[PDB]
Amino acid sequence: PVLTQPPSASGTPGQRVTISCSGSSSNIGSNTVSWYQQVPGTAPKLLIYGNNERPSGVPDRFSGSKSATSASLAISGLQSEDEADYYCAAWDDSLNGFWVFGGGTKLTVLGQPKAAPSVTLFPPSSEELQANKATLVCLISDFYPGAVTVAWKADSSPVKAGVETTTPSKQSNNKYAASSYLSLTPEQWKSHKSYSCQVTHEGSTVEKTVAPTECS
Amino acid sequence: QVNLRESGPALVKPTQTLTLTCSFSGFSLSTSGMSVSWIRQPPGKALEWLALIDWDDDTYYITYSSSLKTRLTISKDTSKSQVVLTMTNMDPVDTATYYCARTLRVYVRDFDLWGRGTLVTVSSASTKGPSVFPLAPGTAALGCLVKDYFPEPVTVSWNSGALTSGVHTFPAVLQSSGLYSLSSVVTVPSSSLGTQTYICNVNHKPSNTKVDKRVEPKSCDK
Repeated sequence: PVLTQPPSASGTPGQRVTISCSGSSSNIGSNTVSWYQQVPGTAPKLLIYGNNERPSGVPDRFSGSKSATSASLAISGLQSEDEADYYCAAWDDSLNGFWVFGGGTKLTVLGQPKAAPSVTLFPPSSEELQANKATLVCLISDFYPGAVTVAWKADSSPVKAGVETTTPSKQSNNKYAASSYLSLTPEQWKSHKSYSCQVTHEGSTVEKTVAPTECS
Repeated sequence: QVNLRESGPALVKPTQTLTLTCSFSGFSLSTSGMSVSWIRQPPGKALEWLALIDWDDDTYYITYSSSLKTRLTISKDTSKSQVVLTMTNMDPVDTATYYCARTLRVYVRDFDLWGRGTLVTVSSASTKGPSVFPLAPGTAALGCLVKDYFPEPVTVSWNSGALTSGVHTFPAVLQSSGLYSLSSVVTVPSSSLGTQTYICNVNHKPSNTKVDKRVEPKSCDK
């Protein structure tokens, strides 16, 4: 047996939303449903138990219900911090007995104020250059929603290779972070007078620039 | 203090056996009738329950999933407040974060306390420790680049944990080579650069490597 949840859900701040979890007689139909909140990258936490009980510390806007073979989590007044994945779970007495988790629901809180990214760009360190490598590091933080695109320039020309960029990831403050790395040979690094990282977020593009230096 | 924490190897080779240990303390007067489960989560995928053992009774339970059911063992050592998961014939698809979690007895069942999780990578590639480079600086940003390590994870502190405000350690990039790199940056008032020492402390437990790197002013600062 499996528990079925919608893959995604959404609402705007202050809205009331519900997330469903469909099961069978041998799990939800005959056992207590619980729910778990998880920010990707960190451990889940118990959110609702015993179908409709709230663990100590969980805000009053969270509630649960169950009828027949379906259970529902209600969030009454969406807040920014509620962006997370939500899982339901129940014990199942069939076969030899086993726990089942649903597939999870990713909840987005749309209609929030945009947060523009902070961008920091570092050139290769002298130590790395001495090791015959050159890495430019573009660090991108505090942005929402969680999507950016990065473009690199060498002088004023587009860079055509050597870039690796991470997927955005939630920070502890519910904004997002990402990083982009440009790998060059020391010779490539010294072959231009500047390099730029240009970060586009929701149609807005900012940039930082660094310049090789030489002290002979 | 209450705690529940997983430990074990960060890297295991395909076909070999993984042994993880869950240790707990600080709630001895709440253990009557409790059980402990192991639950895993591949990157970007759902939670998956693996096994449960009862603490006071002799019963245990294992998932029925066909690709797991013959490979899983769960056991307990009450003299140490530990529960052990043993998983045989590991495969790269078993790469995941492995959690232990507690169910208290109060038929109300749930997972009310979870460990922080332990990352397990299944690969034939060898462990490789990081090379750390300084990222020299109203405010200034300075940091450390932690290059070319395997497997995850790496942790970074600053000034032996003493400095926490303004710190930001970024998730790692996975290179085509199969190695990871990450960066950690701290934002500080510009004027503190001359009055404060900044040292990043990098820990790569999988390779038993620790690195302290002092971040100095930029040389050839033109």
